[PDB]
Amino acid sequence: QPDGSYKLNKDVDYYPTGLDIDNGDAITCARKIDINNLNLITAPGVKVGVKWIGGAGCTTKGLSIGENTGSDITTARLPRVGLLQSASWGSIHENLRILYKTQGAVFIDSNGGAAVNNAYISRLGNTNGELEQAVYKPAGFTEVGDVAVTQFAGSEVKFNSPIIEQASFDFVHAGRDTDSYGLFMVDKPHIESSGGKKKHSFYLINTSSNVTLSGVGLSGQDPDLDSMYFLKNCPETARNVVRGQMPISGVKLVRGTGNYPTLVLDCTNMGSQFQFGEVGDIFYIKDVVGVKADTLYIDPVNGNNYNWGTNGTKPIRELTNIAKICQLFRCKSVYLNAGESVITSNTELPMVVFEGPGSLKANSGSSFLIKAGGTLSLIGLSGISTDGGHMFRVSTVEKVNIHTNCSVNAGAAYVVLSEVQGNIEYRQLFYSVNCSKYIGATAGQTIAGIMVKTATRPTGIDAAPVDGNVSLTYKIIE
Amino acid sequence: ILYKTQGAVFIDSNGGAAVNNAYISRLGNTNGELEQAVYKPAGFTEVGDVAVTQFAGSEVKFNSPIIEQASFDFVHAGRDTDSYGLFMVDKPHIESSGGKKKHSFYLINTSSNVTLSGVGLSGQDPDLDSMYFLKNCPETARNVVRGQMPISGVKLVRGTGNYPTLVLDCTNMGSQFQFGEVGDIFYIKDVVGVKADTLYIDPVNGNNYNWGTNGTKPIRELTNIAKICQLFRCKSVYLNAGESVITSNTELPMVVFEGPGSLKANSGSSFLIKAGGTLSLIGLSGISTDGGHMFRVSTVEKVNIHTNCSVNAGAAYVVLSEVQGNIEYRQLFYSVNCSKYIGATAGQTIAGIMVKTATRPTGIDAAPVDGNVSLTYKII
Ligand SMILES: OC[C@H]1O[C@@H](O[C@H]2[C@H](O)[C@@H](O)[C@@H](O)O[C@@H]2CO)[C@H](O)[C@@H](O)[C@H]1O
Ligand SMILES: OC[C@H]1O[C@@H](O[C@H]2[C@H](O)[C@@H](O)[C@@H](O)O[C@@H]2CO)[C@H](O)[C@@H](O)[C@H]1O
Repeated sequence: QPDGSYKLNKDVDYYPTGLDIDNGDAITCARKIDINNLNLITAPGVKVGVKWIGGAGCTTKGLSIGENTGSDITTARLPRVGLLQSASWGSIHENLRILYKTQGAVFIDSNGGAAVNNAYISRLGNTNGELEQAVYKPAGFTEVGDVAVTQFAGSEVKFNSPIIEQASFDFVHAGRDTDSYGLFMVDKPHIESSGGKKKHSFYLINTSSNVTLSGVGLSGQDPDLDSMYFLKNCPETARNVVRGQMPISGVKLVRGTGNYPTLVLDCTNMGSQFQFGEVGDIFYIKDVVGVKADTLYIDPVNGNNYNWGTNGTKPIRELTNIAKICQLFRCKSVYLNAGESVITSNTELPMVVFEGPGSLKANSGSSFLIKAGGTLSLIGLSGISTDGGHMFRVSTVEKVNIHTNCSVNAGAAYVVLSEVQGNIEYRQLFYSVNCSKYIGATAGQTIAGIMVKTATRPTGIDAAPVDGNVSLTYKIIE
Repeated sequence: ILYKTQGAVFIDSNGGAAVNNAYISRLGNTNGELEQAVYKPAGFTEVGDVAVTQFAGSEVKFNSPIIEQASFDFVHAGRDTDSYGLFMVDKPHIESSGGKKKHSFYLINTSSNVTLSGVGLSGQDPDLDSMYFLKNCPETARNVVRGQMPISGVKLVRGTGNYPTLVLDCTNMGSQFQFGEVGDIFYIKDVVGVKADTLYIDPVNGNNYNWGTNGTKPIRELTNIAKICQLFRCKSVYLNAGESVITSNTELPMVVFEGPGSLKANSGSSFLIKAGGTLSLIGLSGISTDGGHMFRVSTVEKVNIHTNCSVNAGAAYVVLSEVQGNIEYRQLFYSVNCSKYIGATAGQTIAGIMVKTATRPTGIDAAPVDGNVSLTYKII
């Protein structure tokens, strides 16, 4: 108080911060408190069940909040917010059971080393759950819908084997504003919801995380907005690591906001997700370990960019991220379904085998980009052409092999343009080829070898197949 | 537990025993660094209080321990006979006032599986303090680190012994490359799911304690650059101004080298090429040797050497193949000097050569390689 004295907090919304405790602004008087099987019910409409504030080292077992009065939640004897906790480092909640209406449990600020084990938190049904407005939450969380567990301001409670039911948002977690401190830790959550109603399971704001999936979960009914994860403004240095087993049924994995990918698949057991689920937004995946697929399928007519693309029955639609996707899952080939797959800006092609009845087209004067060594093969495609730009722009100094066994038309441009001091081998097999020069370079000498085996080629350049910036190692024509 | 010298000590048979949510703290860290552990393995001779000590084959499971104000959070020794006894710590919450600490995990002759929870630190001594200290862990041992590193910079690892055993298993490094230090890179055995595009070198201002993967914290020597690039999948090496030198044969990763620095092999040493791919020196202030052949190739895989800078091997060769090799050498502009561009120690090595510069030893245009090399192409 102003005079210097202290008054017990009676304000319902108040919770002490670590700062408050350091400022002398707050002094906790909560120690040596132990709870075993306490059952707490409230009249409908009561704001908060339990305020676990300043309870460092305090413990709980079988704390049970809320009554399953009946089907209508508006008249059920449970609180809007089950539990609100802060300044409780080292506290332990064993087998906590909460029946809530708006928010299950909220953990804010200092809770270092605190654990919540085998919690069973559930909204009493999901009826109108999507309309509940979170009461205690981080500023970055502006969506409407009930939230089973909310965590922010640097709280890093360990969640072990929680069972979360009937929630719009299973977990909403924000890292500390200043440095993204506060790891989101959930080990094997058992997530379920009637009629598959759900918005997100893990809504992560400015944070890192380590989550192990237990083969249990789902994503909501909205074909566009609902996803297991939503990564909002997670920093470039953050990582949201996913381990374990994906749900049996198809789900949409991730959506987000922000300029940095942070999701990591760490030996994640994908089950049949490639065939029945969706990645959602590939942009947010940072890296993949121990998850491989042989082929990436593209369908410019019937594809869907929400798909993983690694299963033939669920191809993606555009070429934008094909290099990224092949790098992530180590794909050995790309299959182009019938139709023209097109780009309007410079796009990287992975060094793999391209096959299928589709065609590749570079429009708006764009070029396909080769940024890695290896062999790029176009086999039996309906052709590849550009509307004016060079077909392949090489920006790697590593050995590049280009193997075209389909029709090739670069018009007045080159099939290959080396932007560096390159090392390229190009080989055209049958079909046809057209270009002003097969291989060229922007400057300082590029070594190349060439084989052109087709009668349908620009015969006028047989004697001079490459520009002056390219020196030939071999030339097999005629 | 509130203690003065040692919090808890676990010895010999404790199979399947568990210690969950332990809260162990010294009552403050004043003079904590002067405590002498009472019950400890013979291999632990350091001075300082120890929160948890384990040895003689004890393998207690520590789940979410909270450890405070300790010089040493954990001291663990594997069994003397066969290194039996896995050190298991899941999500430790480690803190200490004033950042005072010596080591969090002091591991002797053992393996370990540790998951970090984004909480921790390393001591104030810029040379000796480190999260891990691996003492004589055997070749077959693995000390695996998963989870999130602390937010603030820390020195990750130091050790004694001849075998690297640390493993970064998808470890979330945060901003450690920029604000922290690896400490002693020798002790890292392998890395999974952690990458960096560029390794930075600075022979004048660099510090070998650094990771080297962030431009503001470059390393200093060339000794471990191949190992670092292999570990983190770096695509290039940036040489800050000054001469980066070796005095013993040292391997160079097959990547793009850039920057104003120069490369120099002294004491008759050579740069080693032990992997296929393309080694590119682009725009450097030059590469030269004081007498040894410049690049010694010991791999039979296709090797491309792309030099776009000044090259001077003096009376020696630019490339010497120690095996039956397959090499493509291309010198671009600048200048090149040597007695032969490529040579081989024995039974024929195939090679392709391109030299585009007027400043070269014209006298060997007609015989650019020794007798043990057969040319696939020659563009001069
Ligand atoms: O090169 C820097 C980018 O790396 C991308 O990750 C790659 C990863 O390096 C590679 O090993 C493989 O897993 O493919 C990934 C993506 O295709 C990052 O996603 C990107 O952020 C950059 O850091
Ligand atoms: O070749 C044996 C050595 O491997 C080194 O690890 C390599 C690893 O093989 C490679 O995959 C990548 O991770 O680069 C590492 C560079 O260290 C071990 O460190 C070394 O002890 C040997 O086993």
